[PDB]
Amino acid sequence: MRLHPRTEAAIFPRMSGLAQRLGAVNLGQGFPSNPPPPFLLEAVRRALGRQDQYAPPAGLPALREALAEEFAVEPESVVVTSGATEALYVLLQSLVGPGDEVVVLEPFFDVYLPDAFLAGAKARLVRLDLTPEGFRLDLSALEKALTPRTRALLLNTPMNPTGLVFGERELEAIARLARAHDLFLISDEVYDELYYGERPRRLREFAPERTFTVGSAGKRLEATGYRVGWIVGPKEFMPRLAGMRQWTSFSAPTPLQAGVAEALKLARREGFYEALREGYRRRRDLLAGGLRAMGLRVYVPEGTYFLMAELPGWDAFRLVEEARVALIPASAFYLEDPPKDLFRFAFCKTEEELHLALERLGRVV
Amino acid sequence: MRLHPRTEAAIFPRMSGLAQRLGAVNLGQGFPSNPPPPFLLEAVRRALGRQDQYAPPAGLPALREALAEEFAVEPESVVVTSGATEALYVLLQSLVGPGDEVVVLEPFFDVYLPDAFLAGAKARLVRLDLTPEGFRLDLSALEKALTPRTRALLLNTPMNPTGLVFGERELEAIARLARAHDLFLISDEVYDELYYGERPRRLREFAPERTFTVGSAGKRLEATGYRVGWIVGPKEFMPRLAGMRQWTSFSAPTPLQAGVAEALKLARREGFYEALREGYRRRRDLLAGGLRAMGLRVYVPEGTYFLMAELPGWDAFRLVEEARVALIPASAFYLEDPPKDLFRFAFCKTEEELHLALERLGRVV
Ligand SMILES: *Cc1c(COP(=O)(O)O)cnc(C)c1O
Ligand SMILES: *Cc1c(COP(=O)(O)O)cnc(C)c1O
Repeated sequence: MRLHPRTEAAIFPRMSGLAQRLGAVNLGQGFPSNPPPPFLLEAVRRALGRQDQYAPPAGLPALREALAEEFAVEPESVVVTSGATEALYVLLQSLVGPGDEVVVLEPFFDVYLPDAFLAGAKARLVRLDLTPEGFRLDLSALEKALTPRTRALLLNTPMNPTGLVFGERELEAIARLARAHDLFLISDEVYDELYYGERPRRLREFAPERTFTVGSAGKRLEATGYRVGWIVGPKEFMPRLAGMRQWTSFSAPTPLQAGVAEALKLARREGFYEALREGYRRRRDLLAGGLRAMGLRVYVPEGTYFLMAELPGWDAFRLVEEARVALIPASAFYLEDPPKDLFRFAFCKTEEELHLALERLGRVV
Repeated sequence: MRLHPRTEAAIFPRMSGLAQRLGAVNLGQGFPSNPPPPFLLEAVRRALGRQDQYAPPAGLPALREALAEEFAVEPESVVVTSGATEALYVLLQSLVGPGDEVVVLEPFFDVYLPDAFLAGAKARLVRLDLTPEGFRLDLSALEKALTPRTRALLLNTPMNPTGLVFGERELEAIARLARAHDLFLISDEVYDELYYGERPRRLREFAPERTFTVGSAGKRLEATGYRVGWIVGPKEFMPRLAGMRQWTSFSAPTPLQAGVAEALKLARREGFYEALREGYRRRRDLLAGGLRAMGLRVYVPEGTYFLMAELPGWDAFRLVEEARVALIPASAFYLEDPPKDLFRFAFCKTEEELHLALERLGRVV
């Protein structure tokens, strides 16, 4: 007896385990070290005992409605998934298969390749250029990766781990290419409210007929363990997506969907997103400023709570052991030939924790 | 542009919608019309604000530990999924694939065939015999369905929709067959605490080396929308299963896992399961007794909150329109040639709702 070979798809947890043993500050964890806002907790608390049974696979009506309002679409174009993780899994399962190719940009988020593989498709990687000015997408490189077998392109903006936010010029180009080649566009926008400059434009604004936008309540409201996410896309494809997620987990947690629906409305009216953005901006500048003071190259992020910097001559292991600071090496985001001495820092930690990390790194340089 | 054909896998919701329009008593819904116990609500309420971020894919340590204690196994043999629905989906994805066959018993629960198809396997159906004494499993029929390509057998006990509870004699036979043919055994035991006779024996007691047992907190604690379930199986296969569910939804809702862990311990010490069993037993007898008084054949269930009965000359549609009572036809649980005039009744409703249903059915006979 043996498991099917597709289970071959089954460093992040390992780095955290090593950090706990050595008592190192963990800047590798990709989630907040604080609780969610009080208005969310109260909304959930209020739903408990009133909405505890199965919600429709497509999602609680109140949540679909609340999301439709924000995206300026009809409720039927919204499907609630068990986290953006499920949204991405179901999207690949529904869009590609054996004989199909999907374009993924490198550095990538960890679920992209596994999801493509589990769907039976082939992932073609297009690497962003690391220029003196920072990360940049080369449109000619993207264009040359397209083949008659390509059916979809997966984009992540604001981007994890680079912190890159694609501008209107690049979004328009991607839209034209998708139209010319009749491709589906999957946009992982879980960090859509975490940006530091001008309000970014969305890919769906340029190619609404073929773009699926993914979001996460966990990444918007500092509640990653709630497992409530969504897909916003063309109405004609949504019923089938709802049908597919029905088999994977049936429906997202009902009381959590209920609380999130209410929290999304209040967050907007109470200016919670602006306060969140400023709180992270302060921490971004604290960390970036501290690293540059040490003479290190830091690629200041336009979004997300991640930042990448170069630490010449270091490897993640020696760092956590000597400096007592855990970081994630660039190798975790590249398939092969990762940039040298590049590391991802997560600044969704307390300022005290960040100051501690800088002091420790400073000692060992 | 078009979705991949596997999306072809994407009457239950339709019957509920028809019932709402006509103001009919809905005995077709497979979930409680009441809230969960207070001790569960309080435990969740207590977890909110303390455990809101990502839990490990395998599950919160406290939940894995609480489950291991009940099943008399080590924590490593437990994996927490986002509902039993996800457990079943991931099990099929991990055990079978193209060129493999899975045996499923008919009448079946709705996710079995779709999960087998989405995994690329072929489902071979073995139909239970409907004898004068009720539903019965013919071992010779099961044995004749095995081929060299068979890799697993899917069992559901207590069984939805029949209410059948497999006895020791049948479990032992299945165990011998699984061993002789080196098959994996998947046992859907979400209703393991809802039985009306002697405490049933578990399949894993007879074939612990090749059996995966599935459970659901939602079906145990009257909280179906919480999406917390589990797989208990041989330690050597669990790491890979945890790896597979990581890609589908990452991890189950953290505060819900926390509350469930506590609730499972209290339920046992406070005799909640016995009280639950008696409460359902009263409703089972109320419904069964009322139907037999009308001269109808009722197959009294040994478990679950479902019961099947025969209503000669009726179809589900005419019933909901004339009697104003919604039921699910046997056709929803069979692939072809479903038994004539057989319907599934769900008695997880208030006694007042059940009395109303009986009065309405009585009028139209
Ligand atoms: C966190 C994250 C996800 C997953 O979101 P969930 O709602 O927690 O499943 C997907 N994509 C990116 C880029 C993320 O950072
Ligand atoms: C309800 C049910 C399930 C699904 O359980 P969840 O925890 O709600 O996903 C699986 N199998 C059977 C027989 C069920 O009745």
